[PDB]
Amino acid sequence: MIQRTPKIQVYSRHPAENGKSNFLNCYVSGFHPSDIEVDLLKNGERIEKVEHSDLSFSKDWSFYLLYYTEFTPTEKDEYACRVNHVTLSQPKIVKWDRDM
Amino acid sequence: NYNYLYRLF
Amino acid sequence: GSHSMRYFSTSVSRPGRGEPRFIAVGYVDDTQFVRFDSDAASQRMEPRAPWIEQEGPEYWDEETGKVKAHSQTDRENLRIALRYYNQSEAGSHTLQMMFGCDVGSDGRFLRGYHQYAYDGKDYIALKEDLRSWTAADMAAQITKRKWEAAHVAEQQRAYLEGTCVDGLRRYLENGKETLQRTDPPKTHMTHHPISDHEATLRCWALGFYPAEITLTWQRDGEDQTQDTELVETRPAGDGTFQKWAAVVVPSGEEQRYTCHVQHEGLPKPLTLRW
Repeated sequence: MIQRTPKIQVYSRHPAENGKSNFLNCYVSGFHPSDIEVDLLKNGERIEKVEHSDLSFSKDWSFYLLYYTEFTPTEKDEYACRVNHVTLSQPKIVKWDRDM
Repeated sequence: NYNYLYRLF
Repeated sequence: GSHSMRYFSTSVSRPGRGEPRFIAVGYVDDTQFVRFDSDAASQRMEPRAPWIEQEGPEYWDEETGKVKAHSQTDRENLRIALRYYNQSEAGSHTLQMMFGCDVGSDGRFLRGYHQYAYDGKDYIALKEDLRSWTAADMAAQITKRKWEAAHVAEQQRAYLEGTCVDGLRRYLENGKETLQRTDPPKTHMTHHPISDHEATLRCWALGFYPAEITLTWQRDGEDQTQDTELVETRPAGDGTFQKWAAVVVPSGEEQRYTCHVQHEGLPKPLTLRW
């Protein structure tokens, strides 16, 4: 059985400016199977109203999904994406870096 | 436009 | 100039937790326009692009009917694949299908697709001649022989060369403002010392459509293939795409590095230098 670990990218839709509305994205791609749990975290705590795209896949059959929420960055708020997948012995937590 | 898919393996 | 239409379907069996979940999505080029989720309440094909909402009620009834029939077909195909591979009814398994067509700038048929994957690996695919199949293992060769005898490929050609091409041509016209425009990348670079010996240079491409793009780093004109960090092109969420490419350079030698950006929306390839 084919199992591929997700590639994870956490980023904003626009370059971040404190006080200016924006979108926080977590893009997971290249994984298999499709069963996956993705949460966006603000200061370690799960953000409650996160949307995600419809499950789709690439030419090699691996899945991708976009999770996203509207947000306004501030100087002292820390954001991250927590990905839970069978290929990961513990959930992978990727911190938001305003320049990736 | 989707296709009509009825064929089985 | 050329365009594509694709439908992607996923069926996932859930032993002990009901019938398999089926999800299907439709794309024109890099733009999603419909979805169906067998677990959702509506049980309808649903619009996911503004320009498909013009289609009338008979469209949504008929497309709903088709995608529901597919969900039942691949439900059965999961049980057959289970038997071909001699697998237990305890485990969860995945069947994916992709189908659709490519058209030229002409608008005329270029290629058609009709292919399956089982548990993430090729199962059977329709070859480019639209007359024969490529089967991945001995299990799929069972289906191949049965589908050759029944002329399954021939009976797909009306859809692939007719309905698919015609539907794609209609979407490209109805969604012209969206689907036929080209947004060039907005580019910039960033510069971060990582020591007093080296620094990162990151070349950014933002806001572009369609998703195809090439970002490459050169040093004194020589491609830096194996020293570049390149992320997968990613959706911004607003229908455009993002990408970046980074290289770690000796401090004080930034000026020998150039980032080259190619995209269909650029009359001219760009060269960026820090």
